[PDB]
This record gives sequence, structure tokens and C-alpha cells, in this order.
Amino acid sequence: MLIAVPLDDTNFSENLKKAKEKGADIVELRVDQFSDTSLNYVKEKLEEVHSQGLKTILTIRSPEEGGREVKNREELFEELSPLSDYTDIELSSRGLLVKLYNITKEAGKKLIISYHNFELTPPNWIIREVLREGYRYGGIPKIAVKANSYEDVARLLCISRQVEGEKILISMGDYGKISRLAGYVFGSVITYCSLEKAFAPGQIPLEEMVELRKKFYRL
Amino acid sequence: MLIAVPLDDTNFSENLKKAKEKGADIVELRVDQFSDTSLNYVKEKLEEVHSQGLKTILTIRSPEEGGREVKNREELFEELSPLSDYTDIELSSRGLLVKLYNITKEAGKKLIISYHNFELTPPNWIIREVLREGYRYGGIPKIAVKANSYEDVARLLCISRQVEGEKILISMGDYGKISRLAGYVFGSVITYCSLEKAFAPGQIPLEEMVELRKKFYRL
Repeated sequence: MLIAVPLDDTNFSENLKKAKEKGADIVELRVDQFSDTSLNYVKEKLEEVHSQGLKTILTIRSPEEGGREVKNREELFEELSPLSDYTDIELSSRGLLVKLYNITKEAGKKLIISYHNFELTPPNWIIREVLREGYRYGGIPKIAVKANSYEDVARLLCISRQVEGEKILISMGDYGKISRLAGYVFGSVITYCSLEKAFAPGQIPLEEMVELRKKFYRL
Repeated sequence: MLIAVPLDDTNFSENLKKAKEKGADIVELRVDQFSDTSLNYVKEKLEEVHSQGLKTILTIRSPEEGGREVKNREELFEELSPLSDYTDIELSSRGLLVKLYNITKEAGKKLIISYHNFELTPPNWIIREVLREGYRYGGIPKIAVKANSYEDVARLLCISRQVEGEKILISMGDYGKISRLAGYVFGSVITYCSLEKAFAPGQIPLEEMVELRKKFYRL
């Protein structure tokens, strides 16, 4: 179970330092929350992370999926994808999928193809569809959806097994908090943590997840 | 989920003190592990637990499923079932199921019909069948099986969903340790904890679980 921590560009160096010392394996750069999205500014953030021994996830969340408009997102994806371990691209950004797959593949890097739903856990055929499409476009499918009950959590985790393979599963909200820890036995390879004492609904602080990972998962 | 603590007779009163101060809801009397099985020695313990305001699970495990031989077993069951909130009888002990249901039924108490496999996690149809049988005998089906991979944990949890209802799910061993926490979202109403140190692989200290429950299951 790789632990990732999302970070914007405020206090980067200190936050990155805390992330590394507390046991984070990855830093997800939420470029959509950056105060500067220029090519070299983002590139520099990528290198800093790598210099600390951690991996990166390049994310530029579109407005539709909870992010905000980034005028040069296409440039950033195409030019910095080869410099990031993982690049998270929304399944709905169909025009970039093939392009980004070719670029990352040639660079020996990985694509995370995501789907977000902040309102509910979609019906089973949607869960399977998102997984299938993510796989067909050559990436690691990612499903992050709001759980409105514990059953939604159980449903997401179990239905996802019907589309065998490496994936990333997140049931958002207080009900889905357990998914951030248990998702691993169902095939979820990466989990996300808040840097410090996490305080959006359903989140688990990095330090807590690190302790939990050694407690529950055997080496 | 209700947290239960299995206890032998050794230092009973002192351990019941810890279990109570620490947050346990139930104390599982592992009579098959008691040195004195005499009716009143056991009927006294059952009463100690209640005076401290906690619930009880009467368990006289058979050697086949990890327990021991207990002469007055039936006696203990027929005479003490109506006094314990819960009584755990093995599905394999076919003769006692019917009358034990009737007893606890008349007394307004509950029955837990268990199955153990210290070897492996049986095939899916067996997981489903044990659950069905537990239900048709009028009790809370309980399945505790050894996980030999993380996949075994996911399979146990997901397949059990196919037989909807209240139940108790346990993937034993270090691989299945997460099931003691995550089982709840799959319908597992009770989880078992070691009073203090995990003296066997997969066990989780009572204090650790009380905290984990608060963190993950506020709702």
C-alpha cells in the first residue's frame, strides 16, 4: 500500500519535508490548486519531490471533477508527464487519454485514469465501466466516489473485483473512511492522506495511516 | 460494532475490570478454556459480567473447532443459555441447535451459530452455505477462517454479502487482521479483541479497537 499526500504549492518545502519524515511514499501535486501553473514552476515542484526520495502524481483536476480551470493544462500534461512517476488524467478528458498514454509509455511512466463523483456511489455497471475504460486506455483506473452509507463502501469494493487488476478505490466521506485502509486487500494500490491532522470528512492523517499500514499489513 | 473480549477463568475479576474500564461491550466466556466447568462456577462468572454492566457470550468450543471436552456441556448450555445474552454453539453440533434455539428463544436471548477453519478460507459455496444454515437455525451465523492471502480476506467479505443479514465475520491470521475492523461494513455485528497484547497472529488489543471504532465508525 503506497501512501500519497495531496499538496498545493503553499509551504511546499516544509510540507514536503513533513511528508517524507512521516512516511509518505508519494506526493500528489494538485496543480489545479497552485497559485502558479507555469511549466517550469510545476517542473521544479516535481524535481523537489524526487530529490526527497518520494514519488509524484501529476494532477490537474478539471472543473467538472472538483478542480479549477488551468489554461495550460494540456501543455503541462504533455510536457511534464514524462517527468512524473504517475500522471492523473480524468477519464472524461477523452482527447488527452491516447496522447498521454503514448507519452508516458515511451517515458516508462504510469497513467492514472480517474473518475470522481461527489454526490453518490454510482450503479454497478458504471463502476465496472469506469474500470474497463481505464484499463483499455492503458492506465491504472481510479474511482473516488461519495459513500452515502456503509453499503456503498462494501458495494464499491466488491463490484470492483469483477474487473480484475491493479486499481485505486476511494469511497469519499465519513462513511467511506474505512475504504482508505481496507481498499488494499481489494486491489487498491494507492491510498490518499491529509498531511497534518486531516479534517475534511473521511480523511486520515498521514501519520495515522502509516501506523495503520504496519499494524494491519504484513511484510 | 460491539467489541467482545474472550476470557478464560484465570484472574477473571481483574480482567473483567480492565475489559470494562477499557470500553468492551461484551465478555466471551471461553468455558472450554476454564478449569472449573461446574454449573455454579460458570453461573457466577456470567453474573459477575452482568453486574459490571457488560454483555455475555456463552462459549463451550468443541475440540474439533479449537475447544475442549466438557462433560456437563449440555447442562451448561440448557441451564445457562437463558441467562447469557448470547450463546455460541458450533454449526457442527447438530443435536443442540434446535433445543438451544428454543431455550434462548423462550428466554429472549440470542444464539450465535459458528464455523471454524484454522486451515484455510473454504470455497465460496461453503461460505454461503454456512451463512444460510446459521440463518435457518434462527441464529447469528459466524464464520472464522484462516486467510492465506489478502485475496482470501476480500473473498470472505464479498461473498458473505450474497447472504444478506446480521453476521460475524473473521479472517484469522495476520492476512485477515483487517477483517476485524472492516467486517462491520459487510454486516459483521461483533468483533473480538485480546484484553492486552496480541498473543496470536491477527489479534487486536481492546484499547486499539475502541479507538479504531471511534475513528472509522462515528456514523
